[PDB]
Amino acid sequence: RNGRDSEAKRLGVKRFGGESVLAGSIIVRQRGTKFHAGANVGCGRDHTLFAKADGKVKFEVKGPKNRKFISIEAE
Amino acid sequence: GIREKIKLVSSAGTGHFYTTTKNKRTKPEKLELKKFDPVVRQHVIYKEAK
Amino acid sequence: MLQPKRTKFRKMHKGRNRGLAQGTDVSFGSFGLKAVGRGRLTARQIEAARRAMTRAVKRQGKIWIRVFPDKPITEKPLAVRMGKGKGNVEYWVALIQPGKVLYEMDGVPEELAREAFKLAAAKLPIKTTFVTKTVM
Amino acid sequence: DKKSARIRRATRARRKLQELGATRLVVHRTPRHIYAQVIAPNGSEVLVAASTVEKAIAEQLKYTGNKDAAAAVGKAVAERALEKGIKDVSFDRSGFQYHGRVQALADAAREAGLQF
Amino acid sequence: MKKDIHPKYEEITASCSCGNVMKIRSTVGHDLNLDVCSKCHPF
Amino acid sequence: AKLHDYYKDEVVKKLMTEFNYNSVMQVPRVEKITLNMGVGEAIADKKLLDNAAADLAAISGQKPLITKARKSVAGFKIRQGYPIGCKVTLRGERMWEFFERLITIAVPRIRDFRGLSAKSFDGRGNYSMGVREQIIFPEIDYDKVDRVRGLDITITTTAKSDEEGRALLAAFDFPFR
RNA sequence: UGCCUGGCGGCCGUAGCGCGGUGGUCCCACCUGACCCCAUGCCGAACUCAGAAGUGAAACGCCGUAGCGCCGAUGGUAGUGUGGGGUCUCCCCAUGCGAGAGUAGGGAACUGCCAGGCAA
RNA sequence: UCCUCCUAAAGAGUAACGGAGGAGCACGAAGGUUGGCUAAUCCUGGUCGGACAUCAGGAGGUUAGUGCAAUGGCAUAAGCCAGCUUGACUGCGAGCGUGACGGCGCGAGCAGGUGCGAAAGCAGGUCAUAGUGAUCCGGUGGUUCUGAAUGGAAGGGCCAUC
RNA sequence: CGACUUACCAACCCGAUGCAAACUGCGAAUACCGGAGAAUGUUAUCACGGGAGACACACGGCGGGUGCUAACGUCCGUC
Repeated sequence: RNGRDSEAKRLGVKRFGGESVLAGSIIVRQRGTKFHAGANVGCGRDHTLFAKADGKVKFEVKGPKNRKFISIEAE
Repeated sequence: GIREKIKLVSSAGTGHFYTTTKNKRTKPEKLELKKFDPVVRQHVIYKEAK
Repeated sequence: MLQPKRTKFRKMHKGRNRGLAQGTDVSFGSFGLKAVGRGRLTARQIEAARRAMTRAVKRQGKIWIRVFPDKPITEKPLAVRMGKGKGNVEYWVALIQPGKVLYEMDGVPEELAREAFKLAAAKLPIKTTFVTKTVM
Repeated sequence: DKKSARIRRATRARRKLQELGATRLVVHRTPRHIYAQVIAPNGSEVLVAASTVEKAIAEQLKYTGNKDAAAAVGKAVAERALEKGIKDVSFDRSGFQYHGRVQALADAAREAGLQF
Repeated sequence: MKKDIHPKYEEITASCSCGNVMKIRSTVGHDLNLDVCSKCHPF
Repeated sequence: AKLHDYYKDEVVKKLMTEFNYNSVMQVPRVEKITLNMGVGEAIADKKLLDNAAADLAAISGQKPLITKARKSVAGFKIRQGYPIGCKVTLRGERMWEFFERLITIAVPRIRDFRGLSAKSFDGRGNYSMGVREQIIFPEIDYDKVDRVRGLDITITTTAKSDEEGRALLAAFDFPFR
C-alpha cells in the first residue's frame, strides 16, 4: 500500500560564502531557520533568506546557542 | 468543504466588492469588516452579501 | 529464539557487511569465542550453539550472549513472481564481522571450556577461535 | 529572578534596534539613582551618559529616584546630546514599563530636543 | 485591590462564653456569639 | 495585624535567641497563605461552582479564582481548560487577620477534635492541612449551605528546612498533637 | 594607576554547575507604606509610585577548591580520491587526504566604552 | 493529482507493483499590533482524592506545546494570556529561486489610504512545507471601450467574480 | 490508629557490552558553488538563426533498492 511521494522542493543554499550577490537575490531556501538572517539580510515568510543590499555573502556562528547567521558586507 | 463563499459590498455607492469565505453554521451573523475601496480611495465599511 | 520486541519497522534494507567488529575483547567472562570469518547468524543458529554449551558445561558457570539478531530477513513464497512489494519477514539474523566475540563464559576450567566452545562452533556457519580474557 | 525576567523582556527590542543600526537611548531604573545612556549603533561605545548618582546633578533635587529625578536626568541627557551633535535616537525601555519614571524621563528628553 | 468585586470586610466585635472578647474584620454579618476560643478550651 | 505586632515584638527575639542567627532577617517568616478547593464534581453539575466559590469568599477576604485542569486525563473524564477547582492566595496584611480567625475561632470548633497534626510538612518548611466542614468558620449559618465538601489550607514561610518551620509554628502556640 | 561597584557590548561552556569563604564607605539587593499614578482573569505576588529605618539572611559580585560538565594533543586505527592486484558477495599494494572514540594534559576565563565611591 | 521522511551515494535532482504516513481543510478568529507569561516528567505535605483532578515547595531545563501526518524550525519565543483592531488593503515592484512550457514561489522599495504603540517600528493573512483543475461555453455587478446608414439598444471587449 | 521482615516479583537510575535506511551530543575523502593566478587547448564557452536524428539501450567497475548479498534477472546514481 506504499508508492506515494512528493515532488522535491529544491531547497538548500543557493549562494555560497564569498560570492557577490545583487539585492533581493535568494541566498538560502529552507523549511525552518537553519540559518538566521544577519546584517543586510531579510527573512521571508517561508524562512527564505534574501539579500537586502549588494555585496559579498558570508556565514558565521554567533549567539549563546552557536546558531548560524548569514550576513552581507558591501564589498 | 462546509465553508462557503460570500461577497463583501462597500457601503459607498461604488460597485466594488471583496470575496471571502465564512461558516454559516457557527457564525451566522453578518460580517462588517472595514476595508479599502479603490474606486473612492477611502476605507469604508463592507457588508456581507451573496 | 532471540528476537526484538515492538521494533520500529517491520522491514529494513539488505545493507552490507563491510567493516570490522567492535566488541573484540572479553568483557564479562574469562573465556570467549571470537569470530574469524564474516557473515550472519540466524536466531536458530544462536539458540543451537547456546544449547550445545549449556549441556556441555552441565549448567555449571555462566553464559553470556554478545550478539542479538535485531535484523529481519524476508523471503518470497515459492512460485511467486518478482515484484509486488517486499517479501514477508521470516527470520532474524545478526551481522558478524571478524573479531566479534560471540559467546562469553566463566566459572569453569580452561580445559572444559575449550571442548564446550568447540562443540558450539561446530554448529555455526563462520570460522571461530578460542580467546581468553586479557589483562587490560 | 527579576534580572532574568527583565533581560528576557528587553532582548527583542535590543535585537531590533541592533539590526536597525541606530543610536539608542538606554535607561536603567532602580529604587534610587535612575541612569541613562546613549549607545552607538555598534553597541561598543557610549556617546554620553547622565544620572543622579554624581554630585554635579544630585545637589539640587531633594531625593533621587522620583519623578523629579527622572525629569532632571531626562533633561540632562538632552543638552548633552544636542551639544554633542546627535539628534535622533531610539528609546529603549530595557524591560521597564513605560509608565512612571521611565515615561517622565522620556517626556523630558523629547521636549528638550531629543525627538523620537 | 480591585473594586466592587470583593465581599465587604467590615470590622465586628465577637465574644465567646468564657468571657474573651476580640475584634475581627470578616464577612460574618451583624453579630456573632461564640462558646469557645483559643483559650478556655480543652485542647 | 495584632499578631503581626506580636510577632515583631518578641517572637523575632524568641527566634533570634533559640537559633542564635548571625542577622535578623535569617529568622523564618510567613509571606503568604493559600486556600484550595478541589471540588472535582464540576462535570456532574457546573452550577455549584459559583456557590462553592462564594463560601470561600466568606472565609477569605477577597474573590476566588477558578482553576482549570492542567491537562486532560481519560481516567477522570476531564478535558484541558475545564474548571475543576478554585483557590485563594492572601498576603500582606489581610493574611494576618485570617490567621487570627483560623488560630482562635476555627481550630477549637473542629468536630470530634483530637489535635492538630505535626508531621504535615512538605520537607522544606511549608505547612498544609485540611478541614471536614465549613461550619468551623463563623460565616456559615448551617441553613444557607447543604454540602459536606471541605477545603485545604497551606501556609508557606521562608524556612530553609522543617526544624525552623516547626519551631516558628510552635512560637505561634500551635497544638501539634 | 589600583581595589571595587553599575550599565552597554565583544566573546561565547578552558567561559557552565557543585562545595567553602568573603561584601555594605558608595553602588546593588532585600526591605516600610501605598490615599493618589499603575495592576492582579484573587493577592503591592509581579508591575508601578512615595521612602529610607534596618540588613548582607536570600539574590548578586569576587576569591579558593577539580567533585562534575567542558576543551584536548602526539601516535595508532577506521574510512577515502587516483592508479594497479587478489583465494574478488570482501580485501591488499603505491601515493594523497585523514577521522570518531580514547589517552597524557589543560581547565574553575579573557577583553572594550561610560558612570560613581575609596586610596592614590 | 498533491504533501513529509527514507531509499538518494554530505550542493540540486534521481527509478522500482521499494519501505513508512498524510491532504481534497480549518480560522473574522486560530489574522495584525502592543503588553505580559514560560512547559513535560518526577519527589515531599495536604478532605473527599484513589497511580493519575486542584494547592504549596523542590529537582528538571523543553523529554512540553506548536488546529491536522511527517520533517526542519521555534526562548527575541513561531508556544500561553489580555487590550485595541482589520495590512486577510489597492496600484505596482528592483532583483532572484524553480520549471520543456503552461506556470509556481520569495521579495526590498515607491504612491495612495489604514490598524496597533509614547516612539523606534511591525502589518500586502496564519511557524514553513499538502487543502487543488487549464481552455472553451455561459451567469452576475461595474465601465459610452466598441456598437457594422444615423441616435440608441442588443451583442462583444476590459475589470471584479461564479 | 504505631510498625516490621523477606528464601520472593520489580520501576526509575548507576557501571560495562552491542545494533539502526526512515537515531545523531561527532564527522571525513570526493563532489559542487564562488574568487585570484601561470601554462596549455584550432573559442574547447555563451547567445541567436537553418536542418536533424533520438526518447527499445547493453555489458563492465564502483555506491545501492529489489531478489536468495541467485540469474547474461530487474530498478536507480556515476565513469
